[PDB]
Amino acid sequence: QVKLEESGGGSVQTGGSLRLTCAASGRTSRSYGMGWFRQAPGKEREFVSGISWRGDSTGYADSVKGRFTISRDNAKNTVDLQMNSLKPEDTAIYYCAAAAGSAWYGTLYEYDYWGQGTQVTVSS
Amino acid sequence: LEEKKVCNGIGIGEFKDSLSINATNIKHFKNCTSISGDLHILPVAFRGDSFTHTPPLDPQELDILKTVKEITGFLLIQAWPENRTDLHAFENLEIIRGRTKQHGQFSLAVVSLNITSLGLRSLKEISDGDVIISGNKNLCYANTINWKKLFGTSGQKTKIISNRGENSCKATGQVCHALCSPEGCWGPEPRDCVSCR
Ligand SMILES: *[C@@H]1O[C@H](CO)[C@@H](O[C@@H]2O[C@H](CO)[C@@H](O[C@@H]3O[C@H](CO)[C@@H](O)[C@H](O[C@H]4O[C@H](CO)[C@@H](O)[C@H](O)[C@@H]4O)[C@@H]3O)[C@H](O)[C@H]2NC(C)=O)[C@H](O)[C@H]1NC(C)=O
Ligand SMILES: *[C@@H]1O[C@H](CO)[C@@H](O)[C@H](O)[C@H]1NC(C)=O
Ligand SMILES: *[C@@H]1O[C@H](CO)[C@@H](O)[C@H](O)[C@H]1NC(C)=O
Repeated sequence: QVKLEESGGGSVQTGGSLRLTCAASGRTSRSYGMGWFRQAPGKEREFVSGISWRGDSTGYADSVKGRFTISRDNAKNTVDLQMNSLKPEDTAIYYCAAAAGSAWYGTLYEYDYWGQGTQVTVSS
Repeated sequence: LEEKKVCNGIGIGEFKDSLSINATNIKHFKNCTSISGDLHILPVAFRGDSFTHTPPLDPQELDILKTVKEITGFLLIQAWPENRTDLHAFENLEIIRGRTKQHGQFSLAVVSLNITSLGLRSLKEISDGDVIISGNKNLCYANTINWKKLFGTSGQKTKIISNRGENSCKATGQVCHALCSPEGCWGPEPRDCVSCR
């Protein structure tokens, strides 16, 4: 009962910044911990960042600690992922996800609803 | 004496605002043979959900679904207990009609489970909608199935990827039984053959 749509992706230069957004629609007026994942070609889908319903608890993978910042606007029903100091190693399809409840999770196996994805390419 | 019992699917009527089959609602599926609607099985079911005062689902109670032979809508399984190698809870499911489709596309969706075989030994018809079976890191046999024998409309296609490697499956003993026809299998036993040679 929640549909998610990623936006804000595309091509970027190394060292650049980029802000992804996830727009939720449907039965949005209940608790969802939201997560960001990414899948590079060949590699398996890994966790990037997570945020709790209230927005007070957040998690980051080690590969993005310091560079990435997650936030949400429950009024606008959105979840933003600020990505700075981007590297080629960040190139992947970024997926947004929702898990019914308050908490976020660092695995894909706890999330109940997924977005289609947005390609993010980082070049020299 | 053959009896048939119709029950509402997740999202409809008695389960108007339910996200998944869960501990609270699953008892109401007892003796059901035909689901008028869809079945969603999500991760929420298993960890519980205090927001809806829904406790975690006891995996053993999935066996209630063993009486379901028909689903008018779609079957979405996005979570499943680890210690179950297959979907034997649906070992008697014969038909998925797909009048309703997940994302308007899929009538059967099996995603990100740890099963090693689907085990849909009784499935004989997927009337409409596409089939997606991805992210099941241990799942074999899925590629052997002859989906054309099961489809009913024109443009039905499959999306079967990122499961266990066919080489790794064939390397191990996980291959269709020698009595199975070239139409594939849902598992390694003769009961799992689509058709017998
Ligand atoms: C697990 O399954 C159980 C059993 O099916 C399921 O319980 C049901 O949850 C729904 C949703 O929370 C309950 O329905 C609500 O009841 C409350 C209290 O009366 C109402 O406030 C709600 O009304 C809203 O509906 C409008 C339109 O949807 C909204 O716009 C408006 O804001 C209203 O607030 C709503 O009707 C239902 O009572 C229970 N049923 C039982 C038997 O407990 C549970 O949700 C499932 N959980 C999961 C995670 O799937
Ligand atoms: C199901 O059928 C059994 C008979 O096998 C009956 O006892 C029971 O009342 C029916 N309903 C449920 C919910 O089990
Ligand atoms: C399925 O296997 C993965 C490992 O790839 C594991 O993290 C997950 O917990 C398993 N499923 C469940 C329901 O535990």
